[PDB]
Amino acid sequence: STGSATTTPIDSLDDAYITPVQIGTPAQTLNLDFDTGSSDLWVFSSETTASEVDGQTIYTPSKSTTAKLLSGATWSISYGDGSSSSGDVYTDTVSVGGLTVTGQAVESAKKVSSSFTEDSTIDGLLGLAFSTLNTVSPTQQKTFFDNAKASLDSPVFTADLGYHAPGTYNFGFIDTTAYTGSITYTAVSTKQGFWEWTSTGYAVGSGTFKSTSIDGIADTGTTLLYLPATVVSAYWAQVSGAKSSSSVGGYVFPCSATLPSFTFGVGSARIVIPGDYIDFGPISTGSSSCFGGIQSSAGIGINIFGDVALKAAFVVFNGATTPTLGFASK
Repeated sequence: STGSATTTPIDSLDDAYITPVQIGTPAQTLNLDFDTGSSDLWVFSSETTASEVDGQTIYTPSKSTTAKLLSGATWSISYGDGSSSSGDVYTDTVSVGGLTVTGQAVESAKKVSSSFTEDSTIDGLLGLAFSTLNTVSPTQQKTFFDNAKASLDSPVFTADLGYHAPGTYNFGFIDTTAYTGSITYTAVSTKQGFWEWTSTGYAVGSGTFKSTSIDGIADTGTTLLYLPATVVSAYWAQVSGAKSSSSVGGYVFPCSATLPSFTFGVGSARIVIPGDYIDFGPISTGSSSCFGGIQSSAGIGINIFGDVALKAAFVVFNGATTPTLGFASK
């Protein structure tokens, strides 16, 4: 089997991407944030504290003839950005782009933090990291991909995120029309539960490539590119007037600037992030200070190849017995 679904930016800055997901019988379609940095499929629901729901579409398990309470199971998750959610668990039928999993754990939120409430466009998350990170207790549950894997034509999914435009998540096949040149595959460590890999270096604009190992994670659920302070300083030094602002929370730059590109290495291959992808617009409405899309990972504890990086590539998440990651230009 295969599946193919369009993923759409939630706003004009590509702050996140949403993908429609069918849950239950008859189908209830919710727009979920596909997150290769976590491993829970959770949704706003009829059980979510009413004051914490503001415009989201909810899953109502009592209206699904295939929903079953997973007795005694609870979940609770906290994300890198400080947001969180928790609740109980149902199993139900879940379909993405024509690919159907029966008995998928659907984690129903009883509580969500303010950032989730305040984002009316995201109805929940669909985790695509390794199932070892799943938070369901006392019986850990499998991701949608893990459940689908054996049925797929090939044990892979691909992320093809757009810049200020829709893109695609495919399951079970590689669309050879969706990228240019070849896909370069690179080793993955699953030791931390992530799609963790090692970039071979970087360049800023038209500058020379610096060969240096950068361990980090391919994370579709993180907006920005978080890299070591040395790398980030080298990038922003090429933008007149750019500075790190403790008050704002990262590097900012004059909105009048033209940003240089940023290249990262994948083995001997190179992925080029155009300068415009690194512009996250005014820090507040009407400001001429703009927020940067490349930020320091110092004190995160891990480097994160988030959407800024991934949307410059066609990315293969290869879930073979020994997983790997593939990157192509597009």
